[PDB]
Amino acid sequence: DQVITIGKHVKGYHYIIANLGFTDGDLLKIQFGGAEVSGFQIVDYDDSL
Amino acid sequence: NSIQIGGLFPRGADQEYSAFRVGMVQFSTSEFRLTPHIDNLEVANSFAVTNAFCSQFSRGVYAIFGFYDKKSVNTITSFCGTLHVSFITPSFPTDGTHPFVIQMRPDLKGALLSLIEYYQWDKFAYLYDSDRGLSTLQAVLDSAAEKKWQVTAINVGNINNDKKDETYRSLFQDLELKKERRVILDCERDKVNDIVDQVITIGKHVKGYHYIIANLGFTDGDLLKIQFGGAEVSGFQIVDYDDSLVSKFIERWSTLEEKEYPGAHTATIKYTSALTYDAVQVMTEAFRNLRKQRIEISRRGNAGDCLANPAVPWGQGVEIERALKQVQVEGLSGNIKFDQNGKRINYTINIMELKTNGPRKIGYWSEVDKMVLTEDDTSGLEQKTVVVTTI
Amino acid sequence: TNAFCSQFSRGVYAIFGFYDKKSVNTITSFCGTLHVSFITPSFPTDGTHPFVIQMRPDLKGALLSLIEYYQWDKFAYLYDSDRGLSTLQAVLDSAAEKKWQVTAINVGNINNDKKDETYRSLFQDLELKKERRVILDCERDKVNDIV
Repeated sequence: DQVITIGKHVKGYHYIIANLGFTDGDLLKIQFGGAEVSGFQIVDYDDSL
Repeated sequence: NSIQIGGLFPRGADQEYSAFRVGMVQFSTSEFRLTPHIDNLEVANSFAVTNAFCSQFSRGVYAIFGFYDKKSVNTITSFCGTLHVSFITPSFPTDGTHPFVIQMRPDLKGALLSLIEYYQWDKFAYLYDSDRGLSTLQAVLDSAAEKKWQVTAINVGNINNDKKDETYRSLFQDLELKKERRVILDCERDKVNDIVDQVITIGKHVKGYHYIIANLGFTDGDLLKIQFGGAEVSGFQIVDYDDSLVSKFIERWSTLEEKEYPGAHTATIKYTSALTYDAVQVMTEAFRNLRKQRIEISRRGNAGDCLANPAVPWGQGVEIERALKQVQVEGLSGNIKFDQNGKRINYTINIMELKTNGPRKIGYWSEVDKMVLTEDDTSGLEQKTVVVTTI
Repeated sequence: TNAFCSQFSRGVYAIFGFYDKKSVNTITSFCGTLHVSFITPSFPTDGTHPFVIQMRPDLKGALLSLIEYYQWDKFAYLYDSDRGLSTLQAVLDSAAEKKWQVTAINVGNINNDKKDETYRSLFQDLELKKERRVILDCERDKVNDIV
């Protein structure tokens, strides 16, 4: 929220949310703008189990 | 005797109806009582405005306060031009010379034409909502020719509330192509918070962009969100809180409970509501001038019907409109003075600017002078060009 | 408003008639409520309105397609106010997508005694750019004044 409110989610910045729950927080807010985030996921929803 | 008036209020103008009844209880005098008959409707329905204005014209009123839209300004300025009933309103100033309509919301046309000169803009977008005339857009395309401007206007008020996020993200990507680093947002509050949410969510509030929220209520929406980042917004303010008449009001306004005055327990008033307090000051001064110079008037025995065949004039309305135009009160907006048409003359509109500390007034605009800089020759009296001791 | 109620009081089945840019909200709100299905040759309304039947078809689709036909990117647009600004909103939104250089000018607020003075001030501002493609969106009496 703070790198949005100061406007550091434009192109050029790059992030890594080094959690195992990349899609557990609100990444819809930073989803546009140009800041290429990355992450790590253990619960892959493309599975039968 | 008490004085019967009419109130045309929307179903959703909460703070304005509070600031109507605040001016009712404060400006009241034992000589005469400005007792209203309040009707609620939407101003997007000419069927409703007609059925209300005829019901008020039937129920013996001597003036009517109310709001209007694009959808009802022509219902009003034909009715009050016809039945000679004067009308006092805070809505957008009509494009014409209409009789029996008193505009409390001044103008920003030459003021917005003044500000663009002050930044020396030449190439800039212009997002507009329909919502109130289009008379700003016509004025800034008239002047865009002879001042060498490249306006890219976009109608933005057609957007429904479910395809909101998709279109604005589609919208600024177009202006991103043309390297549009300047916008104007000729909107109202409920839209200009949505557009500053979307230029945040796509990250166009960095350094380089420049904005103008061309409302008279610059500090009525949430500018805390865009307050950082580098996008130097600007605006226009009529309710300058650095004043004695305002700060005394903000005392008793902030103390009102939001049960008998809903949306009043706050420290900032909307400029729609602030003029609603200002307009009751205007009637009560003019209706005092009615009984002062011995112009004592009766309504009728029946007041007829609005759709009479023919619907007749009444000469005592000629006195009331002329009384409402001679008003020299001082209100929340400042100097309330009208010309012979009901529009504001000799008024002051404060050019703001948003800085990291907050809203920071760096000028004012008046009808007579110009866009006038108030003080601060240089930001902290700096820059002093230099003295070069050369040969 | 007054003549609408007299015909509803006389019991009409439907109403033919004209409206302007001013009385358009007066008609379309009445017939949308009282179901007095309104037939008109006046200009089509901005949006959807029930019980209004609009015999003047449109102009926007052909006025855009004619512009792309002549390969246009730089031109003027002289408009009157009286039919609304529905057409002006169309070619100004499309100027964003297609990189046109519209130079729209309001001209319909000019009265008879200030015609020749301001019309010279009108076409002077064209010579600041030397624009030679003009769209004269007016009506018959006004387009004769321009031609």
